[PDB]
Amino acid sequence: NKATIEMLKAVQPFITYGYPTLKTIRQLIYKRGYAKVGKPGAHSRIRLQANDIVSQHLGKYGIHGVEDLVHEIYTCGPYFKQANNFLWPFKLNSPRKGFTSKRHGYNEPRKGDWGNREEMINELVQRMI
Amino acid sequence: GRRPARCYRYCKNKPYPKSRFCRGVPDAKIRIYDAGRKRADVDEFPGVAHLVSDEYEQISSEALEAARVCANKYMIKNCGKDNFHLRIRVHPFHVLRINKMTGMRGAFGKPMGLVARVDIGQILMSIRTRESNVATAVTALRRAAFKFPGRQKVFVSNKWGFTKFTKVEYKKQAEGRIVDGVGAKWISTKGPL
Amino acid sequence: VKALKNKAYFKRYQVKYRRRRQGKTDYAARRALVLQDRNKYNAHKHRLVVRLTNKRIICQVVYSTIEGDRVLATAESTELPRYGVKIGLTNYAAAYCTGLLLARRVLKQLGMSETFEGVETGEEYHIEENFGERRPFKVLLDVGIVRTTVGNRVFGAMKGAADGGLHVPHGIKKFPGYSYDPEAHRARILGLHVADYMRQLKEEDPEKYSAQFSQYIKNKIEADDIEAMYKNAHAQIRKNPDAVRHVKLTKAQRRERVQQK
Amino acid sequence: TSFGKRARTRQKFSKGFRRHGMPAVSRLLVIHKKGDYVDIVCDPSVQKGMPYSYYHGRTGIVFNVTQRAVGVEVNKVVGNRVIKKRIHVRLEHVRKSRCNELFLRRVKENDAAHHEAHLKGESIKTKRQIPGPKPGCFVSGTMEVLEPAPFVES
Amino acid sequence: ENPMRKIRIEKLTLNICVGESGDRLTRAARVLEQLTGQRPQFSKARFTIRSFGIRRNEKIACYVTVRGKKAEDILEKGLKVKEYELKKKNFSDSGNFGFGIQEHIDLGIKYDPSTGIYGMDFYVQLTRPGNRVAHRKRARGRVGHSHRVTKEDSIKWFQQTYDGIV
Amino acid sequence: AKSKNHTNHNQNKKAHRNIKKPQRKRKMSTKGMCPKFLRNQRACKRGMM
RNA sequence: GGAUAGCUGGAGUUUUGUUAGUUUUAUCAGGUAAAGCGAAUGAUUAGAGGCCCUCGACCUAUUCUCAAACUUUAAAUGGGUAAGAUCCAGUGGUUACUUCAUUGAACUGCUGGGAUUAAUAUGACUCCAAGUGGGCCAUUUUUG
RNA sequence: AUAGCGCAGGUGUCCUAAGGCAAGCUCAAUGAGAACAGAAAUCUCAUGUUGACCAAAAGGGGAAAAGCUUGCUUGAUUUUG
RNA sequence: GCUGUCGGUCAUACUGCGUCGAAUACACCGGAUCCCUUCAGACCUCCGAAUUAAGCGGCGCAAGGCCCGGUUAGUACUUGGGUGGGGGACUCCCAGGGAAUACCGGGUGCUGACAGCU
Repeated sequence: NKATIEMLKAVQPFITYGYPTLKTIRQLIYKRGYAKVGKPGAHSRIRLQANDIVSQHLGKYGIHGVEDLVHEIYTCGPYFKQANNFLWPFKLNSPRKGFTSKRHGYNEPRKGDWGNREEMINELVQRMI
Repeated sequence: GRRPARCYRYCKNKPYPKSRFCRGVPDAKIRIYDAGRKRADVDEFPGVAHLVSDEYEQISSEALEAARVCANKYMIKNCGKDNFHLRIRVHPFHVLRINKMTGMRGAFGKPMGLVARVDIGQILMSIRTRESNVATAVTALRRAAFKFPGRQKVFVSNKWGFTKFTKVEYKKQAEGRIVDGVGAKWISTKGPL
Repeated sequence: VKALKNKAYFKRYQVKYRRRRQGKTDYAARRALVLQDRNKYNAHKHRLVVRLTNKRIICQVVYSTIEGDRVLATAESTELPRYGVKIGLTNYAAAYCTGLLLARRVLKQLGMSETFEGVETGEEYHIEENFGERRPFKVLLDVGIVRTTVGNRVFGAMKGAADGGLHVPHGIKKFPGYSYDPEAHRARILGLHVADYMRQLKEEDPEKYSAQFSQYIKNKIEADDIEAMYKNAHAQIRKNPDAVRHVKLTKAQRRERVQQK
Repeated sequence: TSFGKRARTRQKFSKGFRRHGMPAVSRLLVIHKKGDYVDIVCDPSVQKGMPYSYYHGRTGIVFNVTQRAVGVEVNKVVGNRVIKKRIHVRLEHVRKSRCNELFLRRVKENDAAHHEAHLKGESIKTKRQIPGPKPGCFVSGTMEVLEPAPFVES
Repeated sequence: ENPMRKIRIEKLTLNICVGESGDRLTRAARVLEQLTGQRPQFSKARFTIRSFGIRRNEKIACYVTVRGKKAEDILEKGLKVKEYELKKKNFSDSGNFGFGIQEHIDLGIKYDPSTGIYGMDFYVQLTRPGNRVAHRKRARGRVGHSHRVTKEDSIKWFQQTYDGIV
Repeated sequence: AKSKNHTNHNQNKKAHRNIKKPQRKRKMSTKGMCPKFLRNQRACKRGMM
């Protein structure tokens, strides 16, 4: 939104963000996809091994399979907020070839890291898997 | 015994000028700012060279007095008394404190003397003169730079006398918008009539 | 010398509102009248507005709103040629007759005519009367910037309203006859001081009696006849309500005019 | 330092420029029902009933209406907690708030929108939309070729 | 409105200014009483001077204001002392001229024992009709520049009326 | 042997550790309302019993 | 050195479409940074044009440079309030208050309309008591 | 909200009016005028956005007033929240 | 299209100077016996009815002022980041917000209630 952009201005130098693709979304939810399960208080963080976990929690909204998440995130459906907050945030390992220099922006000609890369976060995150 | 002027280089404090609150008046050493022929009209003396600071400083009143007496004496020998105007543009209004000799307590101090604050890109001196000269008038302000602290670039501007107008834009004079000494005044179509 | 009214004088210069500049409203006295507390919320404080112009006496009931003031019913002394009284429109008698003629057509508008007959002359009166019943219609008096002497015409029109049965709050102290004498006030309502001046002046002079009172000679009204009119006007009133260049130049047109000059 | 009812007021209580003289009469004819929002701005022209300096420019709820005053509940942080404080104030020093007036308009349209469906089966889900991303179209006009600028001193 | 634009004498004011308060002053007030037929007011000192020799609020001087029908008779007999002659200085910028006289003893009345000897200022005003508009309470305003009396307008009046020379 | 006169350091951090907001309640409290008004709310409430 | 509040622990409960050191939407308050002096106030350089000079006078239009205890104007960053189930509308009653008046006002009975009415995240009193009340440093702001 | 033996100053009072209310009036200053009279007395007109004055420091505020002048008075009273 | 009374915004509405205003109407204006006011019927008050000159209204002015926009300027300044630069004073890049005079293009009003008039 306009709201969620003006939040990200305040955080920029602790963050590297940008626009995903259908490859990197599929790779995240298959390889690193966990799902939060329980009442307010304790949710458990469960591994996505079968569709029956997804089915019971999001079967209100469509969204019976794991592949119907990938549509709802990539397209940004009407039920994005429900499907995103189902997913426990992803826990990526450190990138295989390293960062450049986390002081400086991805812009600047010192080739740093923080800030938003329009597309090139896809090349980063494919190494962090 | 006044201080060394390394003590009062930097603009550390807020301006503290001579007012009803300050009361201790030490009086300045420049009470003569303008020099050479003051009274020449604008149609004479088209050429010009400024002396411009690149550095954010204080400059003492004595250093301004020293520098104008340097520069106008170089004019008198080379190009005569009566083919130049030399303005000092900067004024010293900031008043400067000394504590002199339990160590503190009475730390706030009396007013020593006067000093002028100076920006980056700010104009200190300006010699207005004939286009014949100029090259002599630059070397008058290479001399006057040595009396100040820090560095000052010397800068031949493209402008007729002490005006806004470019010396291209002055001569297109004939049509008669322009008509006073040290100040070419623009006649407006604004009224009344 | 430096001379009057600099360029920088007009920069500083605040303006008074406009009806102070025009010289009409007192905004000091306006703020006192228009306030009606905040326990009342959205009641409307009515006020009688008596204004003495030349040749004419305007009389209005008015409440205030945010957009502007709002008139409930007007009255004029130029109406009174309807109800018997031909001439003498500016005087104290006509002021009483206007304030009475107003006060009926506040009540007739609301539908409150049979209640509040009031008290028909010149004796003192407030409305404490009528008990266990609907309270009389409250209305203040705004003089404006008429300077407030003993007598004047405005407290004529105040006493006209009190006869009519509008609840005006008033002390007695700025009536004529003051320590108070009621029958001296009766002389001013019925126009007896006007007749007594004509009675004094006619035996003295013909020339003053022609010069003044020329309309009285036309409309054929004698010194004896005056007290009959303003008495008989009242009964006529109380069976009655009311019953009906250069222009600007453009900037193309302005630079045209320069090259003429 | 020094503490007084009006310390450091100077600029804060200044009348304004060319704004001198008493309050106008139309601002004095505003009504304030209890259960209503008001911003407390104090004008130094009237010294009777002016609120304390801290409350100046604070929005809060009218709880009482005295005859020549308005009881406003405002709220105030004191380290660890907010506390709702009850301050009377003269009529001139209160403005009508305009903070609620989008929400007040909104409900009249929104409640009427839900009302009028009836048998079509409502479920409208009436909601503001925050202006995020734009969709795409072709665009075409006159062009200019720019380049970066060489330095000039002047 | 050529008939109503005619000049007329707006008012006449008379001012005796003395040393001290006492039987000096109240004697001099009785001169303006028997001349005019009106009791004077008494002015006071606004602040100390000391070289002349008065202090704050001493009650120094007196004056009186006369208007209409009486005011023509006092002015015509007053100018008979001066023999119908004044100066260029005497006429002000606003139009309202004036002059001085010594000796009320030779301006009617009688020299007396304890009335004594004084002079007076003798100041006039000249405006047209419609000068109500400045001074009235309701609906004030300036009398505008066309209607207002100049210096040179007042001289032409004084040449005709009373046969004066400037 | 001075010593520091005053400080606001670590005070925002202390306050935010716990800045409690009073719970909202239906029906406004009447403390400090007009006595004339609150007389007629008692006379009101009596008349419907 | 104490007392007092805060920070902390423990012991009990109440309780889950309510909370927020955040933004957005709409609305207010403010007089710092800069800017200003051919705008007031205060400081200030230069000449122009207004019985024989004469620098003066003062005025009129310009000009050089300024202000923690000057200001027409005026940012960024911060601060307030609001964004519905503790709501909205319709209609009757109570009242020593209020009104010229069932006119209002506040409180109440009933009858409709509406389930989360911006974004994102997320379950939210009472008692008893400890230690502590010498602080120091860094980036930016800043006083002697 | 915010410190220092930071900066510029102030208080331990004064007043039955300098309290209260209403009415009338407009102030400092400048300009041109009037016997004795001027650079300063008093009177008159014109202009006068506050440049005066409001007991006293400094700052807010004030023009048919909050200033000045007159009239009548004691709300500088009582009961406690 | 206008005039009056009570107003709203309170200079686009103020100030200066100059020309023109049908009809009501405001107004100047005539008088001092009573009501009432003073040195003074000028103000005020009362009783009147034998000229648009002013007030008042419209319009003009290469007018001042005021209001509005464009320049000035993505400049000054500034929030977050920097094992950036520089001996310091200060300055640059990245992610953001963003002024004010000077100076010339247009303006000089709009308006509610009530009673009347080509």
